[PDB]
Amino acid sequence: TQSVCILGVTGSIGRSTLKILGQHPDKYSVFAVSAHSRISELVEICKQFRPKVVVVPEQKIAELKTLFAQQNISDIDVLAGQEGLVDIASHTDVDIVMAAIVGAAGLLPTLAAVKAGKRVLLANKEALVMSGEIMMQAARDHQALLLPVDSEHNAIFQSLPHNYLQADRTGQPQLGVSKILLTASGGPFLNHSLEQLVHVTPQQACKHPNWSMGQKISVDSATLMNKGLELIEACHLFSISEHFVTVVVHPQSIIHSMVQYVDGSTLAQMGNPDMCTPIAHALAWPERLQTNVPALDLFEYSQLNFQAPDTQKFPALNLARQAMRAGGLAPTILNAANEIAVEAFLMERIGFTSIPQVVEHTLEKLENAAAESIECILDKDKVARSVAQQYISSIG
Amino acid sequence: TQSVCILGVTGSIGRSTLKILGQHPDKYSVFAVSAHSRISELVEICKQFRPKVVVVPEQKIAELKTLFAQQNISDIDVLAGQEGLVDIASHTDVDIVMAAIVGAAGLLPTLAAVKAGKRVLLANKEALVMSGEIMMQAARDHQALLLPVDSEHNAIFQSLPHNYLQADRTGQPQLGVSKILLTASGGPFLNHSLEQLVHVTPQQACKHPNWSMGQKISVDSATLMNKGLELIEACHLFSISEHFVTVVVHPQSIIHSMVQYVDGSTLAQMGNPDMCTPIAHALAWPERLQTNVPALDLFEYSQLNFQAPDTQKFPALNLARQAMRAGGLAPTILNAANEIAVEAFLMERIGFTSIPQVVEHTLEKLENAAAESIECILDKDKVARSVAQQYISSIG
Ligand SMILES: NC(=O)C1=CN([C@@H]2O[C@H](COP(=O)(O)OP(=O)(O)OC[C@H]3O[C@@H](n4cnc5c(N)ncnc54)[C@H](OP(=O)(O)O)[C@@H]3O)[C@@H](O)[C@H]2O)C=CC1
Ligand SMILES: NC(=O)C1=CN([C@@H]2O[C@H](COP(=O)(O)OP(=O)(O)OC[C@H]3O[C@@H](n4cnc5c(N)ncnc54)[C@H](OP(=O)(O)O)[C@@H]3O)[C@@H](O)[C@H]2O)C=CC1
Ligand SMILES: CC(=O)N(O)CCCP(=O)(O)O
Ligand SMILES: CC(=O)N(O)CCCP(=O)(O)O
Ligand SMILES: [Mg+2]
Ligand SMILES: [Mg+2]
Repeated sequence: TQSVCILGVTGSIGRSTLKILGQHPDKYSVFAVSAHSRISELVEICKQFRPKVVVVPEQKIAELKTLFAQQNISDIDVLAGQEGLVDIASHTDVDIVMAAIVGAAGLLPTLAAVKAGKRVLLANKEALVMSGEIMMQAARDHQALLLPVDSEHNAIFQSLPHNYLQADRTGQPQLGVSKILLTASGGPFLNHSLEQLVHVTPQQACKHPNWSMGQKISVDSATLMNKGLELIEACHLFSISEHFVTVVVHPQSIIHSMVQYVDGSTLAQMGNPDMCTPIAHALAWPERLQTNVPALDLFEYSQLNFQAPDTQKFPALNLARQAMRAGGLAPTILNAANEIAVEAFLMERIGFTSIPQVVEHTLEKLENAAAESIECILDKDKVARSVAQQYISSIG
Repeated sequence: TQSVCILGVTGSIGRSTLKILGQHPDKYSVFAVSAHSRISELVEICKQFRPKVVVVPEQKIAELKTLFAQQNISDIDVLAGQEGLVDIASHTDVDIVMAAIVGAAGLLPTLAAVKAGKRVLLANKEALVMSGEIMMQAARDHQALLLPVDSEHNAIFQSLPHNYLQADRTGQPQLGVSKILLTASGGPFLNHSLEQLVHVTPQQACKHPNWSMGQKISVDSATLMNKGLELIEACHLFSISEHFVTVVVHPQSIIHSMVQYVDGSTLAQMGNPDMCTPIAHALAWPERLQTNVPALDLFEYSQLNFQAPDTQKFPALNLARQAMRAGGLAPTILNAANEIAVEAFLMERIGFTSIPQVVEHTLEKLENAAAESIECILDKDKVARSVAQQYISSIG
């Protein structure tokens, strides 16, 4: 029986993780948990799973303790902030860490888990997009089991030769691999015209037709910046250069991604769209874990389609590939700019079409440099956020 | 550099094997080869690949030597019959045996290769359908590397957990597997009406829309007895009971077959329809072998469809499942009946619709018994051939 620390338990990924862990209390206990604003959901979670430690930002500690007071919930240690996130992500008594915080805020805890040699289920893709080879080299230097939860990357992991982890990291495919096809749903506005793209509303962006998710990844999916981020993520996780990864639009989102081989083989992972599958896989790897996700029924889902992405209508993809080829702090700049642009759009301060625009501007305005350390990364991230906020405010 | 004995080199599989081996003369040399009627094609093959030994039936030896005389081809040992087939399939100097003979005639050589502990590339599916657990137990008892060449079974092999070979053979899936989906093109007459089914001609049966193959497997594909045989084959190769294998019609024949997992995962192998891919895989496993098969392009092959087989319109499928559940000598009876029924149809002695009919009759007429030995199997095969020939002759 292994202990789990869930970072961002109240979110979409956190809740799918809770489902799986609740089906297997004999294999997994919950030791630590973190939330950022959904405090009463967190209290109910605490009742059901009785963690030893919980974390919230400082400006919520009070509101949480008062709640714990009502339910007469005692015995739960309460820590605050990024510092509590790191402490629980690298805790002596934790065995597995689900990194399900959203965006850059998850970088320090996640990396911490990596440096403590935990089994790290990487859902927070932004952390890897920011830290790249630092996080990967740290996983290797501390024997951290860094397993992908992002559905495409889990699909690729499952479609690679089984010991691909221990292969020569050279940027070049290995062991017969020749290409990776990174599937994409194309977002809810795949077939929208530029006219309606210009006037998309937040509610529309957030309603994904296949996956029920948080707002940030919903928008990124509508915008195809999610797929840009996932291209960067795949390049780091599997240590491959970007021009070996090909994006494929697949509206049904039943095939999750593909690996192609030098003998003409293409291996795939597919299934009903339910993050519980890849969560269970990463959690139990190398063992398979029973879940309640129904078996894929191809008589009901009897058609699958594919097509090339429209990188003129969704320029975020070429921006991400850009950052990747540039390397260094380019993915960090991109990620920070996109974070505050998505934020500004969700707050109806900017139009949908403007989201990539601010990203591009930031990337053209702020200059790149080597990703030498986490300090440098956080620094460049702050500066990119500033540049992007300024550009925004100058367009209304 | 390893030596290869190709059984049935002149056929479709034999020629794809020749393509691959010709691209890699530094890794593979051809030591032995066999043909049954295409003698001058065989002589040209001998020129190009210079085997040490060739085999043909006795009633062709003369015709071959005369040919060798013309070209002044010497140094090639000539053996005759099933006995020469066994001798070359188990030869001290052979390392790999491609079992690409068609039908029951390939049983003794193939099994021989298995008993000599060679790496056996199993294309001749009839041999396994006949001999089942005898052949599998012999592969295990002699450490024969028995690798599937049949495209669906190669796809499944690639989609299983990687050490599935060493798992507990119990008829029950293992290591998280929950189902196998055995894809089927549905044949050229998938959407034909019973009226036109009744008057299908041999030329029509033989023209497969995806794969260029021999006549027997072409007919079996039109008839869906190929898929019956492949259900039996899968059950033996992966040691699973039949009710875990689900047939899926997939007209584009781009997905080759699938394995489903208890976490909701489905793993797949897909690619352009070219037997060179699975041949190369089985030949080089566990290493990947470069081939000239073009990479699968999902922008060109941009649609995939699936549907349930019509086992009322193609009753050969339920007949095969029948034989499998019955066990013992039931697959042998089925296979022999189908062999001479397909033969009679190709010789315009019977109508297409009659093919399964004779099979069924034979299975109802001849009684089952345990598959105790190869002797018993050959015996029951002869008796089934006799029963089927009699039934045929009694319908014109
Ligand atoms: N949801 C999905 O299906 C998929 C998501 N992912 C990745 O998983 C990560 C989270 O996904 P998702 O569940 O959709 O997002 P959510 O918004 O639903 O959840 C985010 C979680 O992080 C916490 N959080 C939010 N902001 C902060 C902050 N400054 N500091 C600390 N914690 C914070 C939230 O707490 P609270 O709820 O209390 O505000 C919440 O627990 C993301 O990186 C996403 O890209 C990957 C592929 C699939
Ligand atoms: N072709 C394909 O794409 C696929 C075929 N397979 C399997 O591979 C096997 C052969 O396939 P295929 O190439 O299509 O069939 P073919 O008819 O094209 O070739 C059969 C081979 O076996 C030889 N042969 C035929 N009859 C006899 C006999 N009594 N005794 C000894 N040898 C004989 C042929 O010699 P000759 O040419 O001189 O007459 C020929 O070399 C079959 O079991 C088939 O089911 C599996 C899946 C794909
Ligand atoms: C399930 C998953 O892994 N996602 O990243 C959700 C978005 C899928 P897409 O970006 O719309 O293809
Ligand atoms: C390529 C292969 O493995 N075959 O058995 C050919 C027939 C394919 P189907 O039986 O028509 O699906
Ligand atoms: Mg994803
Ligand atoms: Mg086949």
